[PDB]
Amino acid sequence: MEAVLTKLDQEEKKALQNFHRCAWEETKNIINDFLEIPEERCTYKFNSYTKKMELLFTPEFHTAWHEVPECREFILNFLRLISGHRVVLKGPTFVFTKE
Amino acid sequence: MEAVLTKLDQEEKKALQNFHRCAWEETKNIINDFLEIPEERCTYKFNSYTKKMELLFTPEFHTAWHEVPECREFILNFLRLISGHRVVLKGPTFVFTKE
Amino acid sequence: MEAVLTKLDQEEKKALQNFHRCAWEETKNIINDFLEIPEERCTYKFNSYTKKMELLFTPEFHTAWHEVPECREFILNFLRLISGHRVVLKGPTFVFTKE
Amino acid sequence: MEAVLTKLDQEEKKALQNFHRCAWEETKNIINDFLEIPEERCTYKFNSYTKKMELLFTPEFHTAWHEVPECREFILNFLRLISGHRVVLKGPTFVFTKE
Repeated sequence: MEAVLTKLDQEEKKALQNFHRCAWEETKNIINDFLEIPEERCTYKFNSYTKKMELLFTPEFHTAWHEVPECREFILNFLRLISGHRVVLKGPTFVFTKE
Repeated sequence: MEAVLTKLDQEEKKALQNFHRCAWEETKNIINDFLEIPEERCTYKFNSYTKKMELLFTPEFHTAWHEVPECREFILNFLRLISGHRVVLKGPTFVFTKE
Repeated sequence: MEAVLTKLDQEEKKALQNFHRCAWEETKNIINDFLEIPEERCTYKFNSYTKKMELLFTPEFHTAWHEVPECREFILNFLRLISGHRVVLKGPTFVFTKE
Repeated sequence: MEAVLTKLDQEEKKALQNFHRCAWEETKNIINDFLEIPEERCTYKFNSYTKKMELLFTPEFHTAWHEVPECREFILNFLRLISGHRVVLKGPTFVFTKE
């Protein structure tokens, strides 16, 4: 009984630590890919309703970075800062639309 | 990053220019087909609810002319002007109903 | 005349890019140091007024990460998330106080 | 990370325990010195503004007893009780003024 609850506590600590570590690794990889080599990972899609084409950035990993509000908010805000364009996250894609 | 964003801006300029050029070519073809040789392009359908026949004009191209509000508005207005009938655009068809 | 202003614009783009790149590198190094090897970088100081021991984390670099509101906010929020304590940034130090 | 935080928790417990132990030892020594042998430790200073002289008690230790509100309050209250005079703590000195 108490062994199972102790294992729950230990595994919750371990899983939360691993989840935050994976989220940090994912945001690290996302921003590093955008800053260094985004050409092999990004495409361009023309939204005709807004009569403009947007940069579709599809990061390789999606497991944990969007589940953490802080990591996702930082990713969006820093992509907006470094790029200067309006960045909106939809599903697994970052949409860069020139402002 | 900056190289990819500059490529995005250049591609947006080029794609917007190409999209407007294609829209102009499409409206040119639509109105030229209506003015010169519409007989092989349009059919006649009797709407029994309004108990009147309407001319169904089916332009060959639909890629860009309807996505530009100005080109579509001009097409409708000029078809109304030159034909004199009530022109309503539904889907890919122009419905000419005698007024 | 215009050559100097063109140089100003080009150098402003370059310096903003370099500043944001340095800020990202600094936050990367800060969080990596905290997650992997903080023991040789952080100390412990007992605040007697609050009668509690706080972790004094002194990141190696301070050039750009704190000047960017987004990077600093993300650093503080993510340190609070991963550590679970209360993290306050004063000067060059992160103070971790147990909650 | 987690090792450093566990060390923080353990060292906070140890430092709080040591701080309270030192405060208790200091109040013990202060009150024992006042009760048993205060002549070698106390002086007399004539405040002419209040036209009276006060007993200046300068305890040997000052590290922790004044930082604990409970220990300081007890020291002041018990010195007032055992002495019967108005006891005011200023800096490192107890001022005994006859009431």
